[PDB]
Amino acid sequence: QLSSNFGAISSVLNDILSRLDPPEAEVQIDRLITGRLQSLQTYVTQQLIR
Amino acid sequence: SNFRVQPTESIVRFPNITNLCPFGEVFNATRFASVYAWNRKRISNCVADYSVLYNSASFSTFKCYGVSPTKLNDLCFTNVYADSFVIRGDEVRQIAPGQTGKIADYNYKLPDDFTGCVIAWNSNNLDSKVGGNYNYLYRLFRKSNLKPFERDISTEIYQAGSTPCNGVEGFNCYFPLQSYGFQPTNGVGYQPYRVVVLSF
Amino acid sequence: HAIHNPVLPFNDGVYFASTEKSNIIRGWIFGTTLDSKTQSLLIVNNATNVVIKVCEFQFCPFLGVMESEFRVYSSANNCTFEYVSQPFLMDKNLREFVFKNIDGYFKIYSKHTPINLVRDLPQGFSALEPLVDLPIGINITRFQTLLALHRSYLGWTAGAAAY
Ligand SMILES: *[C@@H]1O[C@H](CO)[C@@H](O)[C@H](O)[C@H]1NC(C)=O
Ligand SMILES: *[C@@H]1O[C@H](CO)[C@@H](O)[C@H](O)[C@H]1NC(C)=O
Repeated sequence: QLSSNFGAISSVLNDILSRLDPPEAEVQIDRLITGRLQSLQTYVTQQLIR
Repeated sequence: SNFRVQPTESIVRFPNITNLCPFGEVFNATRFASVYAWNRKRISNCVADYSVLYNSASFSTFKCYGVSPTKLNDLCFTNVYADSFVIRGDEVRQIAPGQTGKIADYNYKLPDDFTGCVIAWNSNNLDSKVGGNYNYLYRLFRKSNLKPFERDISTEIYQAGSTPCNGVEGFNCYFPLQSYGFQPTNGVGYQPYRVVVLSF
Repeated sequence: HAIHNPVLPFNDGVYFASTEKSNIIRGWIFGTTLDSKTQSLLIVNNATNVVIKVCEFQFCPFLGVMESEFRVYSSANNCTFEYVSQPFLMDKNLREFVFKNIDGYFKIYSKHTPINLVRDLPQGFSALEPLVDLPIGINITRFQTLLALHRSYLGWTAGAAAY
């Protein structure tokens, strides 16, 4: 799941950090954070049920 | 807690070419073509300085879409594209991704995923004659919308009247090519402006 | 298979591939209306280099004994782009070309593999590679393939090239 955009302009943090200033990078970072959080929560719930 | 090993130093490796390639020729230039015959130029095999432009602040508009104008000094690009032409003083807003206007669907339009910068500055002295400048040409009549980065060259007569416009070559069948008028006798917004667009 | 070549509809990408012995088929022409009135593209690759121009050439055919090339074009008037570079072909042998045009950018894939010729088209496995990529920037809707009628000192060569 680490290769999904989730709506951002890319999938690698270092490209965003080397292409833009913080006021524009905040939104992409937020979208990525939300996606990865959702994936982790789903995995944990499945493990408990097993 | 967790433990990591911190770095010791940093290294940088870059190619080994040194040529001050013609950024001057595109900007320092004698005479640009018309809007509907925009010239496309190639920039390659360079060591290009970008902040050197910022030492001469005479451009009214300097906006960039997919990259900040200060991080250009530590990046490597390929296929640097330059487009230069001159338009009226109130079509500068129309030069943007996804706009509605005459030249927006008749002469020029950028895609919706642009990556580059647009620069515009005024020229009302070198490009104006008190008798009126009528050497700048543009299209006003066309039945179709063109795709981005597409050039149209056609001096044919528009089929405009309800009758076949083959023997009707005068009125009721308008020629699609018009020419502007630039004078030092009018105010702002009706004066020529120089535009350069860079694509990465 | 031509024995001693009109237009073929474009607009979905064209896969052109000859595999047999090839020293006859040389070039390709494109355009909206194939004439000297609207923008046209010409590509010539014969034995020494590649010559690419985008202009309104007079389509005057056979190519006898860099060689005699004025047959296809007479004069290039009022045009922008010119290009010359190293040739790609060589002089059994499968050659594959893919014509693409997106946003005005012209792609050309190439792939060459020496084989043994027993079938008109074998069952081999191929993966084409990108070689040349140019900013043509024009509107193309048909295409046509040249067949250079050489002179092997035989009043012309017995053309039997297949594609
Ligand atoms: C453009 O021309 C001016 C004229 O003095 C010159 O000073 C400048 O270096 C040139 N190049 C630019 C502005 O990039
Ligand atoms: C390209 O030319 C063909 C010629 O018939 C025309 O039908 C088509 O609309 C043209 N396309 C563009 C994008 O100009």
